[PDB]
Amino acid sequence: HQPLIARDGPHPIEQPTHNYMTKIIDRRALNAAFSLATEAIALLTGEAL
Amino acid sequence: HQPLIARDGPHPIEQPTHNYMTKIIDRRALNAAFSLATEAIALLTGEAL
Repeated sequence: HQPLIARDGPHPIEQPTHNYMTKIIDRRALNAAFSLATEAIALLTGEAL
Repeated sequence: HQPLIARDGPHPIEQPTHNYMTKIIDRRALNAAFSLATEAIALLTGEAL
């Protein structure tokens, strides 16, 4: 919204205004890795015990 | 009003003076708009209830 002040003519008579806005959500993401080895898989399983 | 001092010669003898003043009141005017809409008349009236 906007407030006003009153004046004398011959200014044209100014009106009360309004302003309306919408904003769009912008979207981002993250990344990370974890990598294992070949033999570290089997040691959790049991295939190399 | 004006106060005085007394003098000697050859300065001339001064008199008490007076002043009277009138001042015309300046005058202005203000303006501010309001404007409604077409539908909002029928909402406040009862024609769209």
